[PDB]
Amino acid sequence: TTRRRKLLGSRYGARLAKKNRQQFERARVILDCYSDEELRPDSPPVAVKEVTINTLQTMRFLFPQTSKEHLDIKQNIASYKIFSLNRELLSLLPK
Amino acid sequence: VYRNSHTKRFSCRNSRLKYPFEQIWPTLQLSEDDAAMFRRNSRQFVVDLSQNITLKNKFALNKATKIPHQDARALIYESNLHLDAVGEHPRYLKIRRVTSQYGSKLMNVRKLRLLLGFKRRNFVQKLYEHTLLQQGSNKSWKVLCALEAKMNLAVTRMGVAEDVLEATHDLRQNNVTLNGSPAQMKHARYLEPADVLAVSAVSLIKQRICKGLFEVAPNTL
Amino acid sequence: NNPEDNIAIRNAPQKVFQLIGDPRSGVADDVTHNPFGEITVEMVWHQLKNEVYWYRYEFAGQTTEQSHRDSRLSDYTKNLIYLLRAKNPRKWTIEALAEKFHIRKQRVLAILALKEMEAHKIESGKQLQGPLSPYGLKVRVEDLKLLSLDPTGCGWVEP
Amino acid sequence: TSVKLFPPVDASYPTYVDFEHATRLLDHFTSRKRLNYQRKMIKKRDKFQIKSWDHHAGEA
Amino acid sequence: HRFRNNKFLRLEPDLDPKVYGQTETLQKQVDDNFSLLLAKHRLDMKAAAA
Amino acid sequence: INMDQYLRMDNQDTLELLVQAKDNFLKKDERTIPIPQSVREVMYRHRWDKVIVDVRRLVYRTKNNKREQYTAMVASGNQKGLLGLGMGSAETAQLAVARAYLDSFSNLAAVPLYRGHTVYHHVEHHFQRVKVTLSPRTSGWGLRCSNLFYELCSLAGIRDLTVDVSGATRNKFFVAKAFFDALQKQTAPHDGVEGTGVYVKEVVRRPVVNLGTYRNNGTLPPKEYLAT
Ligand SMILES: [K+]
Ligand SMILES: [Mg+2]
Repeated sequence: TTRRRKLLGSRYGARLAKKNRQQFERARVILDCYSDEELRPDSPPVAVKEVTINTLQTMRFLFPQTSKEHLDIKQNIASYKIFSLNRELLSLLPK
Repeated sequence: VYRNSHTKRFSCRNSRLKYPFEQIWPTLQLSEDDAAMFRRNSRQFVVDLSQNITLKNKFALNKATKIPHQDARALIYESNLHLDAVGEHPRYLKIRRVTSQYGSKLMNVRKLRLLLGFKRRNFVQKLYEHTLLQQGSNKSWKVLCALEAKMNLAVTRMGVAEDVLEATHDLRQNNVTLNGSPAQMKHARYLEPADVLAVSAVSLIKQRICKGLFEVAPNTL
Repeated sequence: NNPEDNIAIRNAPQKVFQLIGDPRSGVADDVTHNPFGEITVEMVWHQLKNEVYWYRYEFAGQTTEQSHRDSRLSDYTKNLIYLLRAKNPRKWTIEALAEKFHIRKQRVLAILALKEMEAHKIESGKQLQGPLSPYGLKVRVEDLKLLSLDPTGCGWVEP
Repeated sequence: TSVKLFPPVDASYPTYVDFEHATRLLDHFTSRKRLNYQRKMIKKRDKFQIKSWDHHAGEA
Repeated sequence: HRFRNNKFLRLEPDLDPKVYGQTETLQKQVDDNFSLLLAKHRLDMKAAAA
Repeated sequence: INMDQYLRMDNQDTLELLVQAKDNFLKKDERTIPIPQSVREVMYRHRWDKVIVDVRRLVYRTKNNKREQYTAMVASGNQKGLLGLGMGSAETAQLAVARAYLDSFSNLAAVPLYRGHTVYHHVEHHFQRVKVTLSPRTSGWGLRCSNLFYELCSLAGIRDLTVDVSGATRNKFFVAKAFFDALQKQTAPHDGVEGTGVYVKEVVRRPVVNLGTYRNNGTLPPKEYLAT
């Protein structure tokens, strides 16, 4: 007497290609899929422009010192983050 | 077999120790009396020194940090009249006989069954036969590799189960997938250097870890 | 590249050439001992509340040191590998990244796969939501510069 | 999610295991019948072969 | 400084994660900072207008 | 129990214990411990192990009753390249073992080994009414021998070998003695190498098995012999 639905699986790449084709193409270039002759796809490689990372540990876990080296790293990340937000805002501010 | 030997408290038996049993489950909660019984295998009293020493201290006295894996047996179970048994007359020193091998050999096979999750002996025998055919020069290391390649033990290494027994139940419930889908022959196969394991019961496993470490989590965020 | 601050240089292959005899009349290789090591075991921990002992087996324990560092790299280092690969795949090959961070090629490729999966979750909106939203960073590959510790002491310069 | 990388080079267990004593006992119960079947199948890994479907007695 | 222990001049204690939750506590901290900025604009407008 | 004191004792430096233990052992008289002082000093450079070989009981009858006498043999050796056999006689089994164990340290001898794990070549020895054979094996292959020889190999440090013993093996003292003598009949590549005028170089050559083993396993020998 289980209410849990049956689980039929599929490879991660298989699901991604149907949900977001752009991400799938980017992953192939990063994961070095164009170096081996046997596994080389026919489609030409796509250039990588933007990536996303998580900086929670680098900001609040990893750099506790008061030296200029640790302060500079945190400030640069904060400054870059604000620039990204401002670019998004400018795209919407105009009437 | 609703025996006491199939419970964690009495799972492992060793006849060469002062207390015959041995504790191998890192998450078992013992009572005060039980802890006292097990502690007798850790502390020993030296007559000439008039002090208590521990097993770790004994290794330091022998200058043992990294030793050949076959030499650790002589340190755990034997005694020396110049380091740890100084002051005892030679007449009362214990020396083993060639007739004690069978008890030791049977005990070690029982350990392999316990680590794998209370497996049957025929299961271990076939595992040994499998390694005889695989490539490699050191027989001892091939056995070790086979144990690691087992799926249920690998799930335990990930850190999502308290012990191997809990990991086995998770496989029967299909809480972990192999290469994107539930595994086939999950109890009999070996994992390869490029296999990918993922949790499908994400909500269940997250609750398990949070509850375990709730008391050791700081009260300041 | 000094042994004091380079564990990798300490853990390097050894060229063994040992002889017994007289080089002017007759010599023979010294085969009276094994200088290549063997499998070792060590006791690592002892829990005093449950009386549990932990033993660690190492294939090459006698010819390596501090092998535990490889699998415990900081999150900052992993993100750096991910960004370098995206910035210039032509120069930052798997071989180059492995040599730079003193790890194996298999580890380099495995790290990239996990970081790529996490990035998709962040973009899709499954992680870093609510109060932790500000910590999801989108980085353009062009706007990235790697500093070096060229000046002796504290201080990182752009070139 | 986890990924395996290569054959292990280190391992830790919450007890001491004597592998030589374990294998010495297990070397007493080995079956030549089971080993021979495993040897034959190692040479017939490829299904798409003519020589994998000859006439023989038993399973292999 | 008279407020030696209350270095940050807080009016209410921080929420306990073990009782209210980690996510709730983090959101409360963000709301507190915005309130301080809003209160600053509040006083200036009232003073300028009246 | 005080857990804090238990933890303190567990994680402590043992230098003070080592000094006290060494001084006590080296200051004991030669009656209780008849080991020479020179041997005692070396006992702190290695790790030692011991095992009982056999215990025999002899009976002598008289007018009224019988006199029982015990004899024992004990083997001891440091893990790598040291082994010795001792014999002791006493009126009780416990005393006979103790005397034999002490006598073993006075009979320590060196055991030649190739790379410290096997023998240089095939050895066949004939101790009186006993025959022992030793066959070298590749590193990591393991030990194939009886239980008694398995214990003896552990003491000396032998890791890969095949041993076969036949003949009148009722007396285990002879069996152990025959094994000890066989190990001392090996020859090394560096014996009198100065008189050869050549360079004796170690080479890598895989050993072969007989034709029957290949046929049964369905495998092939090295291509250097199959060339046709
Ligand atoms: K069983
Ligand atoms: Mg025979």
